[PDB]
Amino acid sequence: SHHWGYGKHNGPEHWHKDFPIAKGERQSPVDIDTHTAKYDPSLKPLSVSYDQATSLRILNNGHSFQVVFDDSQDKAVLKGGPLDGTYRLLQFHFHWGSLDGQGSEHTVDKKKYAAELHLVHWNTKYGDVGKAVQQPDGLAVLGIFLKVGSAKPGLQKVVDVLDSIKTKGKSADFTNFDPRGLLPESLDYWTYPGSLTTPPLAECVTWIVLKEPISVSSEQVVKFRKLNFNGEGEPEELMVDNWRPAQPLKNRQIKASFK
Ligand SMILES: [Zn+2]
Repeated sequence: SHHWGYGKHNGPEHWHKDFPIAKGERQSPVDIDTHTAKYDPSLKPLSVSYDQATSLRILNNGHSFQVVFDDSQDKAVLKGGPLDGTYRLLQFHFHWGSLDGQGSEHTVDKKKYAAELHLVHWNTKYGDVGKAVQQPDGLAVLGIFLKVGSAKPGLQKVVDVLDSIKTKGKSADFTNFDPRGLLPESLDYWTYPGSLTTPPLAECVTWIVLKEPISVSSEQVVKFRKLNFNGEGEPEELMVDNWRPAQPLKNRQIKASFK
């Protein structure tokens, strides 16, 4: 135990000691009970504007890998849906399992998906992400489920560089990556107020979870599972099962954009 992770001695059941908000009133992820979520005709269609996105780097950050974007202008922005104002894309990352029957953070009628993609955006009215994480409407995370079947062609560029970032601290140039290639057809979604799913567990996120999963191939997710939690020179621990389980809903309402 010590610095946080996903292991027996430092995983999700330990996080509350360093981050007491772990037991807070609006923690994430949650189970999405599809029959209880209420269709809200007042919600808007989600506006996902990624045409001008500028990817920078790909990084193994010890807990996942992330692709980072230039967020110094309104290039790649999320608006509409449940959101007021404009949210800039900062990065995306994934959570995944050791086997295909677990890996997602959100669940749908208790179903776990093989993985979950998070595209993290911050509200421009707070000026920078560090300020945004201190606000209840600071961040919008677009969550997308992954199931195993056919390959996702738009993911392959990511998959093919993972061998260059095997261990914690490694990064690589990752320019000209188009995150539109990671999106499903439909933008139908569920939304609720929640939190970051990792330390610091800040209660600053409007969650937007797409109903339609993307399909990835077994070869694609196998390459995720070859990443290491450990740094180079340390005992090899596969980066798998880097997901937080569902947390209590606590009288929050999950709303559906669709009937
Ligand atoms: Zn995440």
